[PDB]
Amino acid sequence: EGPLMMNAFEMITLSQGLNLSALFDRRQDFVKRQTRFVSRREPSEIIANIEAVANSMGFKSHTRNFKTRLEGLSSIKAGQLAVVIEIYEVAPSLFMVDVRKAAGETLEYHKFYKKLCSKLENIIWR
Amino acid sequence: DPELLASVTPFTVEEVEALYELFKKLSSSIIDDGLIHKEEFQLALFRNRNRRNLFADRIFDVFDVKRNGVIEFGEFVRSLGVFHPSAPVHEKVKFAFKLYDLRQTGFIEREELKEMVVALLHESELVLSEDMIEVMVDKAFVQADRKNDGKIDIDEWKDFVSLNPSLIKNMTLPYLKDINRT
Ligand SMILES: [Ca+2]
Ligand SMILES: [Ca+2]
Repeated sequence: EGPLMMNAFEMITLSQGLNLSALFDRRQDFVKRQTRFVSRREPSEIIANIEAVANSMGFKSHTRNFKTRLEGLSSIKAGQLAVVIEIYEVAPSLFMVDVRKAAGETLEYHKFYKKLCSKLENIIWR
Repeated sequence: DPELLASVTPFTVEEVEALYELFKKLSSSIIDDGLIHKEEFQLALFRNRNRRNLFADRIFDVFDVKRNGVIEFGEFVRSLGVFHPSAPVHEKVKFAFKLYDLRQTGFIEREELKEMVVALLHESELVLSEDMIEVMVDKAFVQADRKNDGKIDIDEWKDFVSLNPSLIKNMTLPYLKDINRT
């Protein structure tokens, strides 16, 4: 058992250029940071590492199938971030980790993603 | 005109008129002229009027049916009709095909897939070797190129999408039904 397969045509559908949801936004004060990286480590190990870092950062984590849901345990609303993370195999030893905001403030989300990645700089591939 | 537009699209009169409110927003952000130009479009999608992107250029170009460098309200509504939950799926399939045929060759060329894959990586700020990108391009292309001839044609694309319908996931905006309330 492993992450879902994502072929090149599937990967390109990730582009902010191809998804027109953004034209329908009412409030958008901020610019989207790119919240994705690639890795070569075994998928179950990627997951365990993401779960460990998130736990130490004050997040409750629930994983089903190389898809993780993170919820902030902060008692302060701005810290009540929800995040989903999924891993896809884009090539036989290459996995993309796609991080998405399910709920919460954009600026807090960006701060989160920066901190996450600095804790995981080992698993991140060139 | 809202009645004419509603009759050539899956939209109703009340929906076209709701879309006009949106168009007024999008088309007035830089030059208030009742048209959307490239920079206004980049601003709506990226919140950065100066951010260039291959896929946005391709979307813009396909929206611009009059080939006049801008998106008028008519062009805007006719093309969005394709993203309606109720548009026929084959229209969705052929719109995506048109996007990916970067240089209007009538096919999705192998180097057109490659250029898209490189742009996606660039957009995401991901750094991969030429060899790695080749493996990724080759796997997808050999699978879509049914007839093994070196290009991807509309019927091959149609079959490819029938085997993985999520390939046209971007081709539905599933709330073009709830635009009145917006
Ligand atoms: Ca304008
Ligand atoms: Ca072919």
